[PDB]
Amino acid sequence: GITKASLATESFISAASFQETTRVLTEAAVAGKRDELRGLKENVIVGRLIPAGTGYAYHQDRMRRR
Amino acid sequence: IETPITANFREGLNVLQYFISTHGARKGLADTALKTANSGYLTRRLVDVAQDLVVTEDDCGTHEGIMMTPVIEGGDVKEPLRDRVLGRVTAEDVLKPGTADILVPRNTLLHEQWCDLLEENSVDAVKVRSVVSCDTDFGVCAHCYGRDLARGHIINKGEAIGVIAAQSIGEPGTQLTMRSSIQVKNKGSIKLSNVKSVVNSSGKLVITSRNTELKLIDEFGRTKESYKVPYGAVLAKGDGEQVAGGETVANWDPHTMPVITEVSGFVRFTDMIDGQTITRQTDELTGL
Amino acid sequence: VPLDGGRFATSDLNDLYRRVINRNNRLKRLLDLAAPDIIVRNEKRMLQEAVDALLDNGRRGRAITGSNKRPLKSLADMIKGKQGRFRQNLLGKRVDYSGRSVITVGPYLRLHQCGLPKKMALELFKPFIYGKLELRGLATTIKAAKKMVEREEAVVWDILDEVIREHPVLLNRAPTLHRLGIQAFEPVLIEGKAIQLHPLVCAAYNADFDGDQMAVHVPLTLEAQLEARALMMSTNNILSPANGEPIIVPS
Amino acid sequence: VYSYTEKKRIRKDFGKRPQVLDVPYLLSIQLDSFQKFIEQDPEGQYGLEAAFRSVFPIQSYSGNSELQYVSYRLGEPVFDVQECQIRGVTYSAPLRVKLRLVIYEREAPEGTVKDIKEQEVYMGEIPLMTDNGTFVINGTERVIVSQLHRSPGVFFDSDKGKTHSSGKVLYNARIIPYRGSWLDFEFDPKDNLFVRIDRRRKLPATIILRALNYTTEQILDLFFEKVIFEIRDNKLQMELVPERLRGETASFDIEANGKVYVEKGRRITARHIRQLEKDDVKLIEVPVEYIAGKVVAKDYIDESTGELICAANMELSLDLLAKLSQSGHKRIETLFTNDLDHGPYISETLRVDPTNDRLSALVEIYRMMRPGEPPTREAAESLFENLFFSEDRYDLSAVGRMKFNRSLLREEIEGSGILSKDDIIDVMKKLIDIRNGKGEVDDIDHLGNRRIRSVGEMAENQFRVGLVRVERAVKERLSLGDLDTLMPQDMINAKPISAAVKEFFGSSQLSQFMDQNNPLSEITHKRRISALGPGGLTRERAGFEVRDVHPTHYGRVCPIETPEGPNIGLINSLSVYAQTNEYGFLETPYRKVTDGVVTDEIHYLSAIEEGNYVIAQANSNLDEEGHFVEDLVTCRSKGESSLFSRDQVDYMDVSTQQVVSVGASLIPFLEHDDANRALMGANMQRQAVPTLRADKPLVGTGMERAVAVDSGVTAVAKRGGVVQYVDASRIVIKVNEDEMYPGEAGIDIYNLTKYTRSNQNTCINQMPCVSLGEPVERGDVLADGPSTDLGELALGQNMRVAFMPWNGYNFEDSILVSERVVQEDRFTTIHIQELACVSRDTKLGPEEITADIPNVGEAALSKLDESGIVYIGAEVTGGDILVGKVTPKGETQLTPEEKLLRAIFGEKASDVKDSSLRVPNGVSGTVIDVQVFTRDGVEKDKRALEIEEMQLKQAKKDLSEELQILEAGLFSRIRAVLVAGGVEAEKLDKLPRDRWLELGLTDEEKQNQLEQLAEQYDELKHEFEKKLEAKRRKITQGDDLAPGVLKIVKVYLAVKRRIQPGDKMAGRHGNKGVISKINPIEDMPYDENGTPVDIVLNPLGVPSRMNIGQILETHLGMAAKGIGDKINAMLKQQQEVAKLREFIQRAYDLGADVRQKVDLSTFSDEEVMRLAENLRKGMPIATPVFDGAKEAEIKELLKLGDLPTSGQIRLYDGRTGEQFERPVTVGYMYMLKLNHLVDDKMHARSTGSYSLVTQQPLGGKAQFGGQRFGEMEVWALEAYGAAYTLQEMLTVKSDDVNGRTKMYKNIVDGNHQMEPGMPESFNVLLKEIRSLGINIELED
RNA sequence: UUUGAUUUGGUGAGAGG
DNA sequence: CCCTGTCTGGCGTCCTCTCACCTATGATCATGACGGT
DNA sequence: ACCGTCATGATCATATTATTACGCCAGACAGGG
Ligand SMILES: [Zn+2]
Repeated sequence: GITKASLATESFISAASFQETTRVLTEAAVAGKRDELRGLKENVIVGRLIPAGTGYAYHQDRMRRR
Repeated sequence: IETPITANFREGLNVLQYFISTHGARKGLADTALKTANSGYLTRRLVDVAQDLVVTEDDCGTHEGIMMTPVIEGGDVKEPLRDRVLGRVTAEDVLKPGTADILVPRNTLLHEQWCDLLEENSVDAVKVRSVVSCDTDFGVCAHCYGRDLARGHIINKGEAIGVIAAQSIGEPGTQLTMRSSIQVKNKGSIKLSNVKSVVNSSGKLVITSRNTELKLIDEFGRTKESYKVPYGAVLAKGDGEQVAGGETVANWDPHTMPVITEVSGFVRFTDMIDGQTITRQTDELTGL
Repeated sequence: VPLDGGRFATSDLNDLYRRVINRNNRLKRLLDLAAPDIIVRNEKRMLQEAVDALLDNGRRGRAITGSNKRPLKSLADMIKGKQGRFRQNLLGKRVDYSGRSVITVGPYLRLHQCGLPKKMALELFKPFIYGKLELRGLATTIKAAKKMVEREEAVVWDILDEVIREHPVLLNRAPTLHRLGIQAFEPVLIEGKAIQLHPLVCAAYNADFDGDQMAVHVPLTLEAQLEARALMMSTNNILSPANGEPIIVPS
Repeated sequence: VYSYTEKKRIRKDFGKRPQVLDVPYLLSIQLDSFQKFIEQDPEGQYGLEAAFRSVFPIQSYSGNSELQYVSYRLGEPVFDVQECQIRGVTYSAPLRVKLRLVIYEREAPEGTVKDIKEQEVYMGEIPLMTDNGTFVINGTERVIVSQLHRSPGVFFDSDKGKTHSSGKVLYNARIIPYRGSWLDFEFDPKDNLFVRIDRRRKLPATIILRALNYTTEQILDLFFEKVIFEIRDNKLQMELVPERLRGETASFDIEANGKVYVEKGRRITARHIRQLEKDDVKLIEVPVEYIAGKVVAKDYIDESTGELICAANMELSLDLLAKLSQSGHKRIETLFTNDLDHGPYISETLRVDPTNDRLSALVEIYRMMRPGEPPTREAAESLFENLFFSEDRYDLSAVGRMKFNRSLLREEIEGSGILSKDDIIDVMKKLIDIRNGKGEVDDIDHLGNRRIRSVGEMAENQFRVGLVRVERAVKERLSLGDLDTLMPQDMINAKPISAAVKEFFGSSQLSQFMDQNNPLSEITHKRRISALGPGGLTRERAGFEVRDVHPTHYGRVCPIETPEGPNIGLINSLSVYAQTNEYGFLETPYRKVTDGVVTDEIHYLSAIEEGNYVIAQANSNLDEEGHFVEDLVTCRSKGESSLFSRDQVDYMDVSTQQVVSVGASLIPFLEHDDANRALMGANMQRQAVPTLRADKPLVGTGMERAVAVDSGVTAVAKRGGVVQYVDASRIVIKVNEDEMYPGEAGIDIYNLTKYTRSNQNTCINQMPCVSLGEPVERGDVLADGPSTDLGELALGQNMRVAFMPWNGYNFEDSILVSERVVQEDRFTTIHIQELACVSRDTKLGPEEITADIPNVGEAALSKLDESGIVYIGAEVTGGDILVGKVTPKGETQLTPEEKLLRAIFGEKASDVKDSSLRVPNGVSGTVIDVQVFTRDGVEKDKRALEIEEMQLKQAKKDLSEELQILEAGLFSRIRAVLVAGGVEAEKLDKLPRDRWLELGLTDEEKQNQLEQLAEQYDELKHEFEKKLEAKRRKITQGDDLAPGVLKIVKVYLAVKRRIQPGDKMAGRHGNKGVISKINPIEDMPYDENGTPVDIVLNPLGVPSRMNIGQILETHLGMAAKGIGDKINAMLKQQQEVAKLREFIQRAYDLGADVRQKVDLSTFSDEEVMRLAENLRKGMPIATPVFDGAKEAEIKELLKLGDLPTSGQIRLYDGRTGEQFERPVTVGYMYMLKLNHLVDDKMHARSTGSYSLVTQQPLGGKAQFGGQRFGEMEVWALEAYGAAYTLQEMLTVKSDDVNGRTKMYKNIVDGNHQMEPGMPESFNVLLKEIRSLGINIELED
């Protein structure tokens, strides 16, 4: 279901901007999880270009130049 | 309430009629002012499950996609195929309903001109590409989404479709509310699906399958009606037959589950002993 | 920070940290003095409950409180909830170069332009007017320009009509549900104090005129002016994205 | 006959039903409750005496001392209301209490105390109520709002359906005490019976029945009947009453008297019961399988062994029968446990019980209350006697005992406040009866179960909580000191009492700030039935049913006036005629319809007495005697409307206005509006603003005079008489002699309230409306208030409206207004803003208010005087200086020589920086009033001494004029007495006037009266001396103020806001609208007479938003103005009074059987000219709510004027000058300006201040802030492809500080470019997550 | 070895859309 | 040992505007006013 | 009029108790056929 599916994501900021932050931050902390940003709300949190709209060319460029 | 409000607003409502009116209107204001919270929380859950999904390819390179048919509840055909397969790219190439013709090719967007050439040929159902069958890792390819919907063309490489989709489902959350036998209507041809049947002694084709779908196909090829016929019903008609508009074609008794047979012969009571297994209840008002 | 007066309105985290440090100093002194077992068990237990109350208050039995019976807000309550950092300061932010007023009709408009008052226009476009005034050579330092628009002389309105001209603004009705609730217009200056909004566009915003209010936002940089003209302009949103039906239907 | 202000302008009145009970005093809830609270009340209850007699006598911890209670008394307040609102004090009265201390001796607490002491003691300050019904807490006039909560008593609810997911309903029985521990009996799906106390852990219910000292034999004696088995020679025979066998299938062939009655396999019919009870069958025969599961009642013991044969409440087997049969028992008592009739709920409950006696039950109850501690029999007895059975901790009120006896079908409604054994046993009996299928459950929203608290009861409860804290303190101190040496003011202290009552009146959830911008808004905020607050529900949790109008709100709580939004139906408003019962419920009047005739006696029914009887509807036709003219009449029996016969009715409603409230009974034609639009119309009629010259409603309901006079904005005459001196400041009434006291000679002075600030920044003015020499009657208006006119209620103004689409400028709901409206200055409202400036006390020294100010020149300081404060009258702009104040210097550059002060200049050389505190802008105004308050000790400057001399001079002149005016009335009394009995016609005015007593006159009533007037005169002399000394003391003294403030300067700006495109106007039916274009005069659609229409609405709002009442109001307003134009035509031609009398009489008859029936033949040729002087701007018409003016009466009144019958005039155009096709509707609508203006909402920000903890802009308008680019707007920009717009929308424009300074340099240099960086609030997120044990980083 | 204008926090109640 | 009531936690709409209200105390050196010589 | 005594205001660490009245809806837990 949609709230169990958005809280079970491979990106803990996406699952922490949404409902309960305690459960998700302890699960991510004891798992040692890492957030390869790669979505819209991680980049709205961290303050950069959205990887969808005009910023999709910027993220193509950055993903190409690694 | 069994006593209505016989006075309109040009005539005056008296006191009791206005008080019953206030019952009916206070319920509506409470429903909107509490409905809006669930509508907003639904939009939030939807844009946070979507949140990631970006059109990131141009073709996933597949041949799978869902089978768009017109939807029919049992009344007249509710939503036509041109509403469901408008601007969605076909999965395999649609055969023209005559015989084995390449009417449309296998990766064409179906805009209004293609949909009119679909409605002229009375095309049954289209196997079309759906987003849930997209093979793209981490995103949706540009063909399996479909038309842009506010642009005439296909979706561009990049445009966030998860967020516009989540907003478009959750945005009408305010307008939504919060709190015998089969009689045919039109005149056409009969077809049966999921059917295993047998002819009774009288002639009415009874069915030995519970899950039988009774379709009414017209003289053109498209499916215009559909119904669900239970296990053991008295069908007035048969397979592939032509009927008249309004003629009863089905009959059953839902309060009496039929234990009808396939063959004939004599009846024996196997493991039926009166006193422990079955009981003797002679009827009061009839005697049988 | 102190409020208006002579006392300091102290935060809740200072109460939490000050209690943990008071208890920790007491526990160090008791382990200096070699108190018996039950004293240092109560002392370490009060420190455990103090730390557990600092981190996530109220997850243990009934939450501590300073004034008056309301519990005080801990670190996890600075993160979680509707008013944490995610939902209140990182996903949604308060925004400069922005304005807000009551809307009204103005049916003379073309549907790519909206009316915008002169007082709001001179307040939202203060740096562009400063840059324009410094380019002409009328003034010298920045102060002079701020005195000029603080006085509102006769020459800054031509400067304002020369910073408006091809510069879109984002009008936004306050319950934005779908993407047609943020649309970019070109301003036409209004003698008045009310945003004049083209009527057809109202059916997109769900905006009647019974007391509604809208916010204006200014695209500062050049890529944002081009995104307002090429993606978010009101001429570009004539079909609703939920379907194929036109959203600029005459109401 | 009519009162003299009702001969000024007599309102035309339609309406058919002759009234029998007039509208009561609309503020009776507040005033009657608080009069019930504070008054010397004998016989114990109610009031403060209930608290002082329930918490006292405080007896000590066995020290034989006791602090008992005598009486109480409130002294006068030190400050009256006006000085209290000006200065800022509470409006309180000191509560003196006479307490007594007695101290008993040793070995005899029934012996003599050695010493007593009775004395006066100070405790608390309770705030009094003003005559308007409001409190003054800190200079701001506040209202405590009535609460609607659950009635104390038993309550049998049914948890229907939802539990256990199998449809088996539960039943709980919540006993709701007024003060103490709750008690919930309930069931469970195993059909066991479970008690709980205060929502704690759950126990089986009969554990409390053992706690009341019941043995198990007695419990089964109570909760079941008995079945008798007699062992008489054959198969253990049975006593049988066949009523238990109603529908049971027997296991054998029941025969008796040698006759087969019942067959095996069949059930016992009712006629077989009749056979067995007709033949009087007693003993029948049972098999050995019949008592295989019968449950024994009591214990049987064997006499030989002394053991127990079978325990109580146990089923019987073969061996138990074999044991008790051979022990000598012939009688066997069992229980009847049926499927439908009587379940064994008590029996299964006792089988779950582990306890066995009283002690174990008390131990288990003591253990479920306080978990995990050693119980003791004394502690368990003390706890269970202090839960329910003590006068201290448990108290049903009289309301609670009434509901608890009524809902258990008792007789006496009087009982003790504590429970007993019979009470709990009757609760369990009624719960088992409801489970058995007979009797019904009780709904919650039924208004027989919703009590109304008010100001008096809630203040009593908060005062009682203060007293139980102080009895904790007195019990501490009384037995821990030396006696006798102390007095009962050293023990009891006034801090918790005053803290409790000051916290309740100061900040509660029900002591709220009065919405005061309108007389209507006052008088409908004081009448409010809020469901929220302490003890009630909350907005964001509940619910569905409580937000819905129950069928018993009819005539108690208004159905249509409630705030839409998050709390609909919780902020209910009380109706017009609805009183409050003796206990606290709601009651409403009715008319006792005896068998044929509607008797005109009123008779108050409650909410549960209404249900049993049958009530006729309000507007039922009756022919002059009371006989109902139909033979089917619409009535309502038990919450359900129907059609009943002519003479089975028992009550009729009083008047047809009683379902609605006073907010929504000033709406004309209410019966034509759909209920949503009537709701929005009543709410916006509350939200109006007072204009400059309020006019009148042409189409009212006649309810305006009750709302105006019964509020407190007009100056109602106390004693009637003759006016002597009218002025804009004061009004002097000379009291008539047939209304007048013998002593205290008496001519009254009304000091009006001129231009002062309301709470909503409106302008609460009072204008005198009487002439000079004019008679006034008792109970009559003298001075109109805000939004009043001649004693009526004029909220907005009435204007010429036309319904036509006009070129798009009224598209959705907008309004288009001619310039003729703004030229007449007729919506030009007057607002007043209060600006405060304090002189605080900081380091480097105190502040300076003087005008020797740095960094300023002549152009600022020309508008200040020689001491900083702006003049009274100086019309300022936005951003001038009102009060000059200098101290801001901070620490720009640290003083080189530490604290070098005495060197260069005197004190210092302006520190390091200087900037005279200059103010903002956005508002104009005219400074009308300046207050200066000085903390005592501080040097008064020259302007504070100017204000002190000014107020000394004003108060000196005012008290001297009090003495002169009352002395003039006294000398007029002396002249009136000396007309007879030794009259001197020439000798009276030869001597000075102060000696009018020693003239020739014997010992009569007249020399006695002159001696009494000499007593009054010398009293006035010495009283004037002492009061002028006290008033000089009040002006000369300082005032207690904030910690560390020198002086407070308050300045009142008086803005005059006119009208502009963007304001909100609205009618009285829900037709809102932003006024969109202020057209010129010429463009307006005019008609074939010449007059332009003022406002052009939009017709399309009528068929969807179904408010059809505004079009009938428009047509009747045009009829009213047609009559007014014909009066203006017959008066402008200077016609004699005969033709005016003719036409006014024809315009006042005009209808069906109506109530008005006036005649002008008793107005005598001078009042008719003045009545026509008041009717020439239109004729006011009353239209009551549900008994209004029908269509044919509007047509007949439009025929009296020469207007067209259909109401529609053909209208020309202003632009083209050519006719509009299909003639349009014009008329007059009474439209209101609302105070949602547009130069209070408009705001703009380029770059202002920034917040401190997260570097984002501030929020609001007063703080110069930016609009919240919220979360859904971020989603809407993700939904496009706008990526750079969102990046600068949440990095550059908002948060990143180096990013935004780079941005500001780049914008003022022409380079549109952003250097992005990071949000600083994300670094705040890193510090808050990192301040836990969590290690968040940024990789690479 | 001498250039600078800078900052108004939680709680609860009520209204508009 | 697989169903099962029962208990515990965790959600519950966005944007805006106005107003008021904000912990008690228990102990002592040193300043400050009052009375005798 | 000077000297001594009662009174009264600054600075300063000490560390937490006598109400109940939401409605689902998952998720984990002791109980028992
Ligand atoms: Zn795909």
